[PDB]
This record gives sequence, C-alpha cells and structure tokens, in this order.
Amino acid sequence: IVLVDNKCKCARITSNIRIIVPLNNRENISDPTSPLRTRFVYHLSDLCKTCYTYDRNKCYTAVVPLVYGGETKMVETALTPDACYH
Amino acid sequence: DTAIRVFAIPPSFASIFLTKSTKLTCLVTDLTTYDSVTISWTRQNGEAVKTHTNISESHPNATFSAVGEASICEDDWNSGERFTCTVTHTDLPSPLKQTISRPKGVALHRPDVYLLPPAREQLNLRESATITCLVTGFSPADVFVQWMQRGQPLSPEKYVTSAPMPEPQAPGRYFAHSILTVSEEEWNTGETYTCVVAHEALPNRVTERTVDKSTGKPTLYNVSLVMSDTAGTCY
Amino acid sequence: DTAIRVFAIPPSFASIFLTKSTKLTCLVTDLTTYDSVTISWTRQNGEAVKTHTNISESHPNATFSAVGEASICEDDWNSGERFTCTVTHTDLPSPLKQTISRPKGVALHRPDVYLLPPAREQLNLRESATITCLVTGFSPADVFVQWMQRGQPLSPEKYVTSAPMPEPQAPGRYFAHSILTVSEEEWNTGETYTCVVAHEALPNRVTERTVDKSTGKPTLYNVSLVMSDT
Repeated sequence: IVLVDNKCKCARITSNIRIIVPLNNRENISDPTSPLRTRFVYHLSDLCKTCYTYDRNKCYTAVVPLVYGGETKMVETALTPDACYH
Repeated sequence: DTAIRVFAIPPSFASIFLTKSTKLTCLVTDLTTYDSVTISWTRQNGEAVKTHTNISESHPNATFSAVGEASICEDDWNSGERFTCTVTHTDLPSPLKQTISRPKGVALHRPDVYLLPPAREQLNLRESATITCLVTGFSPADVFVQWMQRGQPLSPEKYVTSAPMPEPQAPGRYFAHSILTVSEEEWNTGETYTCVVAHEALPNRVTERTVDKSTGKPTLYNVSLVMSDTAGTCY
Repeated sequence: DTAIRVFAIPPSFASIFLTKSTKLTCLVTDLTTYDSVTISWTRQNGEAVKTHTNISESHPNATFSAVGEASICEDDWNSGERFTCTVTHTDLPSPLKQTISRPKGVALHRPDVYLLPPAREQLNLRESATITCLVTGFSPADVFVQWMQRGQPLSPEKYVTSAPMPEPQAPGRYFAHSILTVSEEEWNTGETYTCVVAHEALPNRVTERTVDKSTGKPTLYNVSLVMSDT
C-alpha cells in the first residue's frame, strides 16, 4: 500500500501524504559552514525515481582540523554520532 | 617564612591523541632560586626511567623555567603506572616523594556537548558577543576543547574553558564549560562558529557542534516551501 | 600550618551575604598543646571585643589550632578598623598578635550578568534541562551566585558554581559562571527562575536576572505554501 517511503525527505505516500520539513539545517549538507536554505521542494515525480534530513541508519561525517601542540591535523567527525554507534 | 612548594606536570589526553607520547615532570618552586637541585623518577616496578638530560633548568636570573620530557610510551601511562618522583636539595636532606598514576577503573560515560549563542541582552548592548559550549554528564576528566570560525581555527586566548568540576546530580561525573568572546561584528555578520571537543569516553573520541547568527535562535523564519506536482504518477 | 604561623581569615563577602554577620578567625598553627589560651579579640583602638567563642576540639596535628570568633554590625568591618588577635601563649614571652584589615583601592566594574536558557538541542532530548548564568566584567573576584524559583529559595545541592576564573583577553576583568540542573518537565511547564548575584561592585549590592520560554521563542513566521500540478 505504501507507494513511496523516501527517507531522504521523509516523504511517505500510503495512497496519506506525509512530509516533515525540519527547519534547522544548513544549505549544504557536506559541511555546516553554508547558508541556511529555508526553501523546500518536494517534486513527487522526481522523488519517485540534495537531501535535507538525516536517515536513522545513515551516519554522515565531515573532516575538520585540530591544533593542540604541534601542527593542524585533519580528523573525521560524525554529525550524528548517536546514530553511528547520558 | 619561605614556603617550598612542589608541582608536578603529568601527561594529557590531547598529548596522547596528537603527540601520542608521554611527558611527566616534577619540580620545586618558592625556594632558593638557583642550580644544584636533585630530582629523580622511578616507575612502579622500581626501575629507572628517562632522567632529565639536556633539559632546561632554572635560568641564571633565578627564573625557574625547568622542563621535562620523559621518553616513555603512552601505554605505560595508560595502564596508570605509578611514577614516583624524589625531589631533594643539598640544603634539604629530607626526602620528598610524589606518586603519580592513572586512576584504575572509572565508569566511562559519553559526553553531552551543547552550544548556545550570545544572550539577546548582550547582543542588544552591542559590545561583545559571547558563545557558550558546555559538556555535561561526562567522565573521566582531561577533555580538550577548540573553537573555530568559518572552518579555520582560532587562537587559544580568544576563548576560555572551565575545568571538569563535579556534577550535582552525578558526583562521579563532571561538566566542562567554554566561552568564546568576540566583537559584535562577526556574529552580527552571520559568522558560523563551531566548537570541537575531544573526550576519551566518546567513541569517535572527537565531536563538534556549530551555530551562526540565524541558527542562534532564529528571530524569524523565512520558510517558502513549494510542493510541485502534488499528485501525478505516484499519486 | 607549622613553623610558628598564624593565619587570618576575615569574613568574606559570600559569608557576609549568607550568614549576614561578621566572624573573624585567627587560626594558630604549630600552637603547642596548651589550654587556657587567652586569644581575646580587640579592636585596633584597643577597645573591648567579645572573646573567642571557646576553643575547638583537638586535632591529629598535635596543635591547639584556636578559632577566634567575632561579631559586629556591618560598618566596623567596612570602616578603617583592624582586628587584632592577641594570641596569648605561656610558652612565648614575645607573642605576635595577628592583624586583620580590610584593604581597598581597587578599580570598580559593573558585573554583567547574562542568563541563557537550555540549549535548543536539549529540547529534543527531553531527558533533562540545564540553565547557565554567566558573569563578566567585574572586580574584585568575590561574586556569589544564587538561584531562586520565583523568589523562593532552593536547596543548594541542585546547582553548582565555578570559582572566578581570570579573563586574559581583558585587563584582568574577572569572569565566572554557574549552572543549574533541572528536570525537563519542570522547564516545559514554563516556570520562571532567577539568577541573583551578590558582588560589592554594585549600586544596591545585588543584581537580578531571569528568563523563561517567553524570551526563547521566535518572533514571527513567514511560511509560504505553493501547491500545483506543474
């Protein structure tokens, strides 16, 4: 019965049409250092073939620099460590 | 009344994470400021260790700036090996022992980072923005923090951080606090600030949060969502 | 606490604010185990002062570390008076009296208090809530933070406060902070809380701040829906 259950945009169409549109998220998902894209588009045709949310099973990541005593070093950090693994 | 104080510098979590080495030193200050000072180290097993050799000592100006670099692998400290330092002086025959070790056994718990922007009152005052990055419900101690603006790093004196103090509800656990103060122009411009922190209990050992002017309690949304082809093919 | 030394611990500002009275103490270190210690308080002008409220019990340090007690309204301690503990000992023909003063001459600065509500991330978690009170730009470093639930007091165990840390990025303008941990349900109930601070460099010797959900929500919305078959 559930025609489409895209978790990228949380669009579920039971044939009901449910779409959650979280406001807090940066334009670019690759890094947080990007404008805040408030616009949201939900093309049903395209969706039935640039994500906004994050899947529960998906654990994104981005590389960031760190400097303590020596030289700047790049280390990976997960945007949702709870999903990855008080 | 000359008070002979003694200090000891053990390793740090940031050192093991980046330098992956060990650095333990012990010195005495607030006493006769000159050379001819006796210091020695000995592991838990009683064996010798890397003694201070070719290391800096008190300057000729009675400036006590001695340092130490114990070339010992991080694993030995990780086990919490009992390093005993014996500080003695020519005019102080009495011995003075200092035992340093890692506490064996702790209820490791993941940290809980947060980020809050400058209060509306401070921003309205237009004197200096302040951003808070706190870490609650985490143990053990020795957590490093760093701050970054627009991806690039930032100087240490541009921000301050608190030590891990005991927590009210969780005396075993501790909490840390960091404040970054800047002008009222970068944050007002919309600078996306980021706070990184490295704790042992964390799985990845590193985490971060971020916030900019808009994400800092958006005074107003500008949502303009459009739902093209509400029904077609799919439904 | 050895080698014949007497330390003075005058009433601190936090002690003045809480106990609401002065209690000067002249701890005697390396004091031989000898009772009948005549450590009688006396003003710098030599005027009579209520003697110590007895000597405390013994200690494992084999020294009768006396604890002098004093009481005064408020102004004497604020005035140019200097308390003097006699510290009388039979085995000391030349005893030294411990002097306690109230030094002044420090640059004044208005404490700037900022109360900030629980982080937006904590709202989703729902597991608990925390409130942060930050204080900056003041001197000396003798602040005292307290939390009040609508004027009412609260058990001090449910909150904590850091000491005053320095501010290297400022000309020695000390800063500090404190936290208060509460259950989430309490914060979602919309209750109010107040972070009172006691510091000498104040007009009325107290400052008040408060925040709730009202000052933690957006101002307006600009939603715009667009539905079409295109």
